[PDB]
Amino acid sequence: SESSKPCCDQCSCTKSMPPKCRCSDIRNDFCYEPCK
Amino acid sequence: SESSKPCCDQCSCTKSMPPKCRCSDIRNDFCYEPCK
Amino acid sequence: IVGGYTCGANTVPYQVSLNSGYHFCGGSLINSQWVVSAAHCYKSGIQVRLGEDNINVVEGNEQFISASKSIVHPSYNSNTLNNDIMLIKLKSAASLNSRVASISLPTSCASAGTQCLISGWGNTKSSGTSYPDVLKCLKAPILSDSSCKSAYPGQITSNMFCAGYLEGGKDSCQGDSGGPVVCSGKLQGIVSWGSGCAQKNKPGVYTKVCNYVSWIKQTIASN
Amino acid sequence: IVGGYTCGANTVPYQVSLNSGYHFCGGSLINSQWVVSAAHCYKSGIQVRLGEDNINVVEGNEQFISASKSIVHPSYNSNTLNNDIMLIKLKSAASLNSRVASISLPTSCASAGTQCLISGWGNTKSSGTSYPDVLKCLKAPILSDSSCKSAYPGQITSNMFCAGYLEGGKDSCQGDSGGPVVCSGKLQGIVSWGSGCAQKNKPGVYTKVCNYVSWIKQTIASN
Repeated sequence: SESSKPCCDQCSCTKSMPPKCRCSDIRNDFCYEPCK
Repeated sequence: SESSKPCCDQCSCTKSMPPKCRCSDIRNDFCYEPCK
Repeated sequence: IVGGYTCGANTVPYQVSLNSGYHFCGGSLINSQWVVSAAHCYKSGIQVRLGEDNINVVEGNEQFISASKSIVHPSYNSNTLNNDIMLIKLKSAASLNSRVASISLPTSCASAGTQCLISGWGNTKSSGTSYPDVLKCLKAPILSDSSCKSAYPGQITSNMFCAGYLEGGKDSCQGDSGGPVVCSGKLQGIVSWGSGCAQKNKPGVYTKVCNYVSWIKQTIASN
Repeated sequence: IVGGYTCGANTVPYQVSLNSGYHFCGGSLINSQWVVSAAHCYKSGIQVRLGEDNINVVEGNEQFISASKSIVHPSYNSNTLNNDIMLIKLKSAASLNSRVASISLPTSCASAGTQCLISGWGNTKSSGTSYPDVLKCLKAPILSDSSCKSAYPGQITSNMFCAGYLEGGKDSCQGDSGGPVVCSGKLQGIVSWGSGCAQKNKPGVYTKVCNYVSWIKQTIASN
């Protein structure tokens, strides 16, 4: 495990209030949910 | 409602078997889950 | 292909089938030792399948040849699918005939409104799973980057093009990838992505091969 | 800012606070009627706040001026944050002094390894919510696009730059956005994004303003 690997280990947000976050992955908020 | 608006109305996949799908959004598979 | 028609036995001789034990992608014979597919189609121990029509029955014109080498574009972006091009090297040298023929590389980029031919063994229903054993084809023009730009905002890069119908019913689908998009008899696209299959305002996204002819040419000549 | 220090009252006179009823973003006074922020920071009925130190207590050097016009970059990509630049026009004309001073526009792009100053009223803990009322600052160099390219694969576009520590502990954070990244006394960046705050191998992403000086210059001169 690198960067605590993918599975929504790509929630690159903005530094605004509140931010806008986009997940990368492939197959306020976000982040953990999921993996496998 | 346009394109049945966002909320994981951005699951642009590839046409491979099985595809690789990425959601756009901001805040096998994927697609519906969520909205608000 | 969704909304297509059955090409006919070897009506498309450059069409190649990639099998890792099951068909997973299409490809293009650009010459006799080399095949072009999409970079997102890379796997290990790939078998190239030439002179294919019924991909579930040995009909007699087939040439099944395993790859010795596979090269993904150096600037291939799995997050944006930008530079979705891969080159596959056959162990052997295929036999070029009636039904086994290579495709011509582009010398200028086709303009919006040019009719091309798309084809493959991918899904025929925008909805559900229902995979032809036969090779299905489709004719669709090259849309404006302006309208490709409106369909998929912020995803169209300078190395992509939309071909299809903003209307739907006709389009490439899952299993078509890596496959040829030919126009005026030269390969101009590679079945890349889209957002579903034959959905309205969601036309298919292809690889602008015209941007890669030097890379191809170069690479094919050194390996 | 995480891992920073308190600048001091007007140590950063070009620093501006955007309030839509609460501070939500930073900005930069590039002249007296105009402010540069990030395009992702756009809202309606924005109030620009000049000569700010304690953003929760009226200290006396403040100039609160509402925007009359806001212009987002024409090629601003909310999906990739590419071209994250916005220009804000004050209703009035700010009074330029000791503590209220504008920033100089870049004439050449700073190279990797140049030390710059970052600052804002955003979050101080990579973890949790804990918002200073005071203006916090940070000094971090401009990293290689090579290493910015390795941190965030496939997301670094030609209009962005990473400044920071691959190590973490020091970085911009939520509420810092739109804020100045200054280096050698000219504005070179705009606090854009990152993947968390002061996380290892996750340095901050900024807007390469040097790519926008003509747009700015142009625009400021026509509106």
